Amino acid sequence: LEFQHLIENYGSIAPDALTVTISEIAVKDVTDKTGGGVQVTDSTTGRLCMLVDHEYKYPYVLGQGQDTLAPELPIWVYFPPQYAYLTVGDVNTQGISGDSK
Amino acid sequence: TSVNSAEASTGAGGGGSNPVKSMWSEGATFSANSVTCTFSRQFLIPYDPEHHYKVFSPAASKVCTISPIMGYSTPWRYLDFNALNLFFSPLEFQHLIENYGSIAPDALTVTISEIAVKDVTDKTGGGVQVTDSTTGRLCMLVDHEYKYPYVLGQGQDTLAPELPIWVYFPPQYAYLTVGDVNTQGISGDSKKLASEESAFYVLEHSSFQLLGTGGTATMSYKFPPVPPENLEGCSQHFYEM
Amino acid sequence: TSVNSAEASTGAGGGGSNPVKSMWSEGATFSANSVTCTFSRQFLIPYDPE
Amino acid sequence: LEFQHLIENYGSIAPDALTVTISEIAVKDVTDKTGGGVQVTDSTTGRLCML
Amino acid sequence: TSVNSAEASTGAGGGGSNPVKSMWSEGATFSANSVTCTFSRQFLIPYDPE
Amino acid sequence: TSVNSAEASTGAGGGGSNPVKSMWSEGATFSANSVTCTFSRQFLIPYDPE
Amino acid sequence: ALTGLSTGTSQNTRISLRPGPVSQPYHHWDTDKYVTGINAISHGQTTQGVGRFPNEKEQLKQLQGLNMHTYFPTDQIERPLMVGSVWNRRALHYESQLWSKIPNLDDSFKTQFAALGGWGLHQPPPQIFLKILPQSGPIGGIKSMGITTLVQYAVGIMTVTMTFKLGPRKATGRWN
Amino acid sequence: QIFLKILPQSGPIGGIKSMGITTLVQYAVGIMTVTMTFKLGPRKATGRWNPQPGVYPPHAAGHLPYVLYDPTATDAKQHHRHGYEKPEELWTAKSRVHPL
Amino acid sequence: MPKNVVFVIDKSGSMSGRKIQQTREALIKILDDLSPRDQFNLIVFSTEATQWRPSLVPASAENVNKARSFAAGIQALGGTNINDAMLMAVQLLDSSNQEERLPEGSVSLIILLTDGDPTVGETNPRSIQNNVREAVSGRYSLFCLGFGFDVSYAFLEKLALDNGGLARRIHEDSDSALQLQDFYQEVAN
Repeated sequence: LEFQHLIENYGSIAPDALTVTISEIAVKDVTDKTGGGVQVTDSTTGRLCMLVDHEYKYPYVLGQGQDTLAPELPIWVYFPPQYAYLTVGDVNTQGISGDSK
Repeated sequence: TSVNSAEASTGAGGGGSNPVKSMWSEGATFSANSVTCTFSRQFLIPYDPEHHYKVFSPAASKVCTISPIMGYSTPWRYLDFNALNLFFSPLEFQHLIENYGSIAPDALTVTISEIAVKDVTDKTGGGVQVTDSTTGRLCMLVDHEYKYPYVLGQGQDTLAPELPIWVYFPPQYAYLTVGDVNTQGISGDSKKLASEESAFYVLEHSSFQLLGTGGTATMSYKFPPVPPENLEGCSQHFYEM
Repeated sequence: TSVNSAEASTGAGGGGSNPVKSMWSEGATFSANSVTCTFSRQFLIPYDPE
Repeated sequence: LEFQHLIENYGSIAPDALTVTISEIAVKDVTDKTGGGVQVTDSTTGRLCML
Repeated sequence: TSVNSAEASTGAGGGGSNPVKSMWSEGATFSANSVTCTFSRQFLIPYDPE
Repeated sequence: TSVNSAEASTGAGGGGSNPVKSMWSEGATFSANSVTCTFSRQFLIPYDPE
Repeated sequence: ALTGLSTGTSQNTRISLRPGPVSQPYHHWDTDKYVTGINAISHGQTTQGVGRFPNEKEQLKQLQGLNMHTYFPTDQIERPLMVGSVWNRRALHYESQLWSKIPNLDDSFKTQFAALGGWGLHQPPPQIFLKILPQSGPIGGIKSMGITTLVQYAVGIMTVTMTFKLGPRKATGRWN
Repeated sequence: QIFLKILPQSGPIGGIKSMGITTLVQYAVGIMTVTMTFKLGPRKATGRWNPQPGVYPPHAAGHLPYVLYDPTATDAKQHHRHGYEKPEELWTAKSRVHPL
Repeated sequence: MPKNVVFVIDKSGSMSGRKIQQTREALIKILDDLSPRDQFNLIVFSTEATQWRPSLVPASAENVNKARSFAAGIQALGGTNINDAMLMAVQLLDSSNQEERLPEGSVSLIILLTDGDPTVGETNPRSIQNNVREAVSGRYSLFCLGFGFDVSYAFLEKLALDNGGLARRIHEDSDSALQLQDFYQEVAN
């Protein structure tokens, strides 16, 4: 609906500002449940590490068309992607095979 | 060794302490020109294992409605207290009708208090046991804007319990919407399918409050001016004046 | 003895209380010259054993 | 002892004032103990009604 | 009854909350005349039974 | 399922936090005209069932 | 089948219009007999069973009784709304709903009182929606977990305060 | 980029036998709230006599997009979408037009 | 006739309590009365599908005792993957066509027990009906046991009918172990 309203009522769009808030953090301990399975409890000593890379120190992997986005519906839990990146290196011939790494 | 080794001793789990004071607010306070009626109920909102939105879509084919109905069921509950006898004990209603010539609604306050989001887990020896959650949240959405289809005041069996000793189980929010009647193939039976006019509301797309255990939130509402109900009858026939 | 001895009773673990209020913030607020769009998602970060 | 002291030292007694304090309230959850019986824990959400 | 009766449900123990913020402080900050070097390690001190 | 399914993992009960600082006070401080002697002991008072 | 006042495109495709307009009773003590309307709604039953109804004696007194014929000299139960009409509404009762939303259609006639009782309101008391925020179960090194939610339920106290405006009693001139 | 991980917690070491080194099984949850402001330009003024084209909502392969529907009510063949459907075109704006 | 019998047993978290106990007790007694010429295997399903031997093994004194110990040791595992469970049992019986051609002259029988509807993996019941019949291809009879009233029995009946067998209801009661034995004796010889 809001996108319909945007394109019905405005001549142009540009990005202006962004705020990301992480809230309601729960680091949850897991342990064995009575009768099998596991049970979960909230941890007062568990910590979530948050690193915001304002300096762009770390290889930027966002904006590559990858299947990593937040869920399209608000009823779905985001499972954020594992951070991994590609770097330059030297091509070494794998012995007699002529295959390369 | 075992704590059972002392026969008059019980094990203790060393639970937490919470020296909060809260009120159970109930009763009618009458005045010359108004009464303030308060009732309280404990409510329970059940575990929902899958927060699905569902389309409510019965078939039609003995009296049917003019067309087959269609709607949506949401994972939200809502509060229904739209009955006079919730606000007055039988004594207080007697006092109202004995002492006053008319009544009109004036103002409403709803307070949700003593919220506990309760974790459930398996008990030793079977069954389940319950613990208070510090990270569990009760979502409260108050629709002051009337964004969402209004389903209160339809004579439905959804009211708060008449006695204060009974736990309110608030109804699941579900509503009917317009749509297009589509013939079900050769059968000639009909269903209302969603159409461009069909309003699909996702309450999670709005902002709402997240309330922890021990949380309180309050709604307040003022009634518009309305004609009072006359509590007094007539000693004459108007055609015999 | 057992709590099961009362058939309409459940055991209780006496968990903690946390009377925090937080918002689920969602929706687009349009204006003449801008829109402010907010969405919220629950996220989960898994246990990594190593 | 105090009643002896009262009747030994005073010619009359009348009630004057009363204060009742309820303190150290614990609403205690009960659940099954490992190996049978029950175990008790303090409840942060349990409430004692006082009227 | 059992929480296992719902197959996509887990038991929950209702643990505590602790909204503290702390830093993992690491790195060398160089300057013309000095460097400030910080490292952090998690440490563990074992149970000593006697 | 079980937490034992990961062999290098332990279950965690999510216990509480209490960032209190206290002193173990011990030692004699001598002065020209006096000494202040402090000792500390842990004490235990047993369960008395009756 | 659907009895009573109803509207639709055919006998098979109708909605009930019960209880009908507030300007008419559906139950009263007539002089020697309880009379109940085909359009009556029951606030529960005495045990299916005998219905529980308001005694609309103030409507019966003012020519609005059930089975009131009107004769146009020809015999019919329907009375049109006439210029210079007077009538009584169905009495408020202990178990009546307090309000209903007046549907925000273009126009309406005398919607101040809802047919089921209480007051018609364009902007009624707002709906309060509640749900528990779903909590994810564990994902990670434990095997076969799948996706789960924490079993959680909520309780609390709903406190509702309603103020009513009260009119004074009318002064009584009677001897008796 | 916002990087997140759970701080690893050591399991017990001490007088208990055979413990090895372990980590506490922990996972994290929370709410990511993202607010983005967009600058919006006004619509261009229209000189036309005839209506602008409709700003049609996009079409789904079956039935209608972005509406939860009961797929058993419709002869559409997108039952695998369980009655919530994306349009088969991407929804692009630019329906209204102005001269050069 | 010597027979090749495969048992497919739900181990969802809904089975906890009497149902898992009575099912296990019936399986122990069924295993104890097996004849030395029969071949068998056991498939458990929940969210995950798990097989005791992944192939048909002879009803030797050692194999029957090891199977009874497995039946005693297995625990419940949450959700319900009925499609994988049936396909795994079918795959083990269909091993007779290629790997094990010596038990081809035996009577093949597939028995499935469940207390609930599919909740893990393929949950479209029409797709599951297709998947089972295309795998079995009329080679042997499928007997589906609906334990309790918390299951789509008409789905179980249609599936058994499409595959040369019949379904049977098991009533949640004190005698459920006997009801399972009573049914098995109808098809045991």
